[PDB]
Amino acid sequence: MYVIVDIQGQQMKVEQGRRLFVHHIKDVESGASVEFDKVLLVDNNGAITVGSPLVEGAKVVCEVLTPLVKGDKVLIFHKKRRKGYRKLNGHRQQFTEILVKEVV
Amino acid sequence: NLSSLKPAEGAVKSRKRIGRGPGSGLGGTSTRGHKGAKSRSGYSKKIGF
Amino acid sequence: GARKHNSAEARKEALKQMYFAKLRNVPTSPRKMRLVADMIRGMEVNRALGVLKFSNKEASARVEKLLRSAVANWEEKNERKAEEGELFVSRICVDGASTLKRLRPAPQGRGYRIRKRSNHVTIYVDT
Amino acid sequence: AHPKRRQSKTRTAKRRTHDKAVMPTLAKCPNCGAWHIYHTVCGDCGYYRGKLAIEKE
Amino acid sequence: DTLSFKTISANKATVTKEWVIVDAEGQTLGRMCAKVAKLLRGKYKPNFTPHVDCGDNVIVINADKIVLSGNKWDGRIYLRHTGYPGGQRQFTPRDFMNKGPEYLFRKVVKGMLPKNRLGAKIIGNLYVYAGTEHKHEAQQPRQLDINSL
Amino acid sequence: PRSVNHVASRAKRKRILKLTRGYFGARKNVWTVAKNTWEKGLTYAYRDRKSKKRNFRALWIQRINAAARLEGMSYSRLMGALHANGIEINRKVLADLAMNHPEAFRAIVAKVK
RNA sequence: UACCGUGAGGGAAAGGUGAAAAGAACCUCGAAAGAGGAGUGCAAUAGACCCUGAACCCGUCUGCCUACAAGCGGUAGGAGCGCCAGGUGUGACUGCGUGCCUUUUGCAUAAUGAACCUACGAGUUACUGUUUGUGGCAAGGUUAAUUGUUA
RNA sequence: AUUGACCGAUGGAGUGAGGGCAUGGGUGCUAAGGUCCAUGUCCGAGAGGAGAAGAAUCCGGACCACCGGCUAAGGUCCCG
RNA sequence: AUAGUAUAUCGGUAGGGGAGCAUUCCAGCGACGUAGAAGGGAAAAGGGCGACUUUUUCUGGAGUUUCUGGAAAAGC
Ligand SMILES: [K+]
Ligand SMILES: [K+]
Ligand SMILES: [K+]
Ligand SMILES: [K+]
Ligand SMILES: [Mg+2]
Ligand SMILES: [Mg+2]
Ligand SMILES: [Mg+2]
Ligand SMILES: [Mg+2]
Ligand SMILES: [Mg+2]
Ligand SMILES: [Mg+2]
Ligand SMILES: [Mg+2]
Ligand SMILES: [Mg+2]
Ligand SMILES: [Mg+2]
Ligand SMILES: [Mg+2]
Ligand SMILES: [Mg+2]
Ligand SMILES: [Mg+2]
Ligand SMILES: [Mg+2]
Ligand SMILES: [Mg+2]
Ligand SMILES: [Mg+2]
Ligand SMILES: [Mg+2]
Ligand SMILES: [Mg+2]
Ligand SMILES: [Mg+2]
Ligand SMILES: [Mg+2]
Ligand SMILES: [Mg+2]
Ligand SMILES: [Mg+2]
Ligand SMILES: [Mg+2]
Ligand SMILES: [Mg+2]
Ligand SMILES: [Mg+2]
Ligand SMILES: [Mg+2]
Ligand SMILES: [Mg+2]
Ligand SMILES: [Mg+2]
Ligand SMILES: [Mg+2]
Ligand SMILES: [Mg+2]
Ligand SMILES: [Mg+2]
Ligand SMILES: [Mg+2]
Ligand code: NA
Ligand code: NA
Ligand code: NA
Ligand SMILES: [Zn+2]
Repeated sequence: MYVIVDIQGQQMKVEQGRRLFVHHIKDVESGASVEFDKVLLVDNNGAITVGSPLVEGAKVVCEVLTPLVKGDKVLIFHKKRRKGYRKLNGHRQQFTEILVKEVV
Repeated sequence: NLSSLKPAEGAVKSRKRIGRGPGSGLGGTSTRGHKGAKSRSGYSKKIGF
Repeated sequence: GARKHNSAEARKEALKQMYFAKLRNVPTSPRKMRLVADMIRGMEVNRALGVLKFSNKEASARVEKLLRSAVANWEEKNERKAEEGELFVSRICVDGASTLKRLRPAPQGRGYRIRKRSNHVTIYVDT
Repeated sequence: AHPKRRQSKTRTAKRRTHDKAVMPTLAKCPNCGAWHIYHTVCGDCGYYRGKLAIEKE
Repeated sequence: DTLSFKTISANKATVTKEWVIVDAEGQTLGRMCAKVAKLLRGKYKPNFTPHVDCGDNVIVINADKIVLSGNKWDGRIYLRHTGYPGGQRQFTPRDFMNKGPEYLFRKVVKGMLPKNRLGAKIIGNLYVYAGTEHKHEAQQPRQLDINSL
Repeated sequence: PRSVNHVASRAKRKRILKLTRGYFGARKNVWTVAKNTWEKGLTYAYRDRKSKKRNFRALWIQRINAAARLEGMSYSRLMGALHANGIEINRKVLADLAMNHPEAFRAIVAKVK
């Protein structure tokens, strides 16, 4: 089976043992568990359950792997030609690595 | 104790340095505006004028 | 402290398997010399000697005598006279050497610079 | 009259596509076995077309 | 650090590329060509990828019976230039029909296609015939009612 | 004392010239040409990060349009039926379902049709 | 000093082998220039223009791409192929995109400016005021020239 | 009612070549991408979207990231 | 920025204000180096953000440097 669930404002396909990268979760340590009860569609080999608001009974439980994973560095450049204005900053996005255990 | 000297907070300050690039906010025209008498080297105010 | 001695020992052991000859500071322009190097690149040595001997370019006579040296270096490092049809030019390159600057007068008192260029030539041979 | 711009490396090298040294037209001498230019007298032996032409001392 | 859920692009080894035969027996020229262009582009494929050739090869038959409305056959002026001074020339849709259907359809379908290298390739996937007779039975062309599009 | 930052001044140039590898001609290695080209490229990237979200939503909608039309429904009517029924599946998920799992997409259509 | 000027006069560039010359006997190819060896030496890719040895600029080789294709040359996507377990080189095809500086009401501007690289290059110091951040002493605060002791 | 937007003292400035549009006018020919004033506004010093491509017309004020969603002006045959 | 995490705010030329990095040398407490310093080539990784920093390996063959404070021939 696979499911679509809204984890941290993002809808993802989830299967048992996937190691998904999601937006950074605050106040977690490696090995902690997290629940996600926002299943929109369930597709277990032939029969589809479409959630109107939600599937209402489906959820996924994940084991946190890495509390803090940093995305690649992106250079943010602003410039207005012939005016002298110029600035350059660096950005890294923050993620959390989770391993899906059960698709209950 | 010559290895750990410290002055009082807010007692020393760095000096202004102009004409050294855009990021400082003091480069290019170096706080002088664009043209006219006041922008030139050697301008001084005529006190009574 | 023996580091540069150990770096240099490996450099010398590899040179025993490389057969080559060099021409340094030839007083002619590198671009014209390159025209000759493209002609004999990757060509059997016996055929290249005749090609260089009857070439209409003046740079060929210098190169012909350097190929003869490269073959002789091969036989010294291999301990036998080379066969016929055996060796060939496996590598050749021309590099610009140091320039001699001169003056040539021009009208109305002006003077221009003349460059008298030089080049280096290196040839490798292989069986 | 004047170049508006310097030529790039690519443009200069593209023009030089047709700058080639001409190879000699060589033949082997049936007498000497040496290379000589076709339709000329062999400078080594002096022969030409099977006959002696320049008896060299 | 990376993207887990990602959108997949079709490539040369994953596209469908079917053969279809359509019928121009009584269709308006520009309205039928607007649909043929969608077919060649792959706008009807759920795996549509804009940088790859994913559409269907199209065969048009009975193209000599296309219909143009109004006073368009000898009222619509085309313009072109030879490149010589005083070199502008005029021609009409009927002037193309004399050459053949494949010379009017190709011009009309072109101009409804992307103006790039990919569009130049996919116009070659169109084959236009006057009569009902063609030779592609080795490709097993499928039948499609253009009115169903 | 006399202060000249030879090594530091030259290191700033060398770091940027690693970023201009792969450019055409003098734009890859000549300092004032290359730095000009690199700075212009950074302005494109800020604008193109935004346009990425526009281009990918347009591609999701096009694929959804083709899949819906194979089931007798246009994109505008299918979307109107989903929003009427409270279904909150986003366009990225639906397009993926349209392309790679056509049987699940057909169940969403059969729920609102 | 060289060099320039009739003359008064003007006026450069140019440091570094190695601890020690031990500064390369002798052989090979060459008419000999040059090299390949040998030998000295910690090191000769320290070989005389010799410590280190960057850029612009110039070659050879290897990998990928390129002869139906049209614009500031990148940027965001994206197959295939080649190397070393998901990193790296390349980039078929697609979207968007008229350099930079200065001066201007306003510049892709056919307004100014630069061949390129390396190096050089432009708000500094003294004194006298004034405002302010931080301190000492406080109805008082502070010495100037100079003098004594020591060194 | 109002994120506080006003004033005094005192340290530091820049500016004193403006421009388009709408409205009320003078001048001009009820000409000018003209010129001179007044009231707003925008460009100047402002990116994004529509208008094929346009400094100031229409929508809209960019802290950074996102392969999420709703809309504005304007649109929904194809290029799009 | 205000209140002590909450509310607001964060497009910018002339121009005003705040906080930092690198460079040369000095004082102090201390470290590193022929078992390989500085410099030069390559690669990898870091930083509320950045000016920049760190590590590995090749070359190189003798000097170099952390922190706190101080002074400028202090950045194209
Ligand atoms: K070198
Ligand atoms: K081609
Ligand atoms: K001019
Ligand atoms: K030093
Ligand atoms: Mg400013
Ligand atoms: Mg400037
Ligand atoms: Mg100026
Ligand atoms: Mg002025
Ligand atoms: Mg002024
Ligand atoms: Mg003066
Ligand atoms: Mg010469
Ligand atoms: Mg000759
Ligand atoms: Mg004369
Ligand atoms: Mg030529
Ligand atoms: Mg060395
Ligand atoms: Mg040296
Ligand atoms: Mg063609
Ligand atoms: Mg003007
Ligand atoms: Mg101005
Ligand atoms: Mg413009
Ligand atoms: Mg031009
Ligand atoms: Mg001027
Ligand atoms: Mg010029
Ligand atoms: Mg110009
Ligand atoms: Mg320049
Ligand atoms: Mg210059
Ligand atoms: Mg005035
Ligand atoms: Mg005025
Ligand atoms: Mg006017
Ligand atoms: Mg008027
Ligand atoms: Mg005027
Ligand atoms: Mg404004
Ligand atoms: Mg804002
Ligand atoms: Mg701001
Ligand atoms: Mg300086
Ligand atoms: Na300025
Ligand atoms: Na080493
Ligand atoms: Na410099
Ligand atoms: Zn003969």
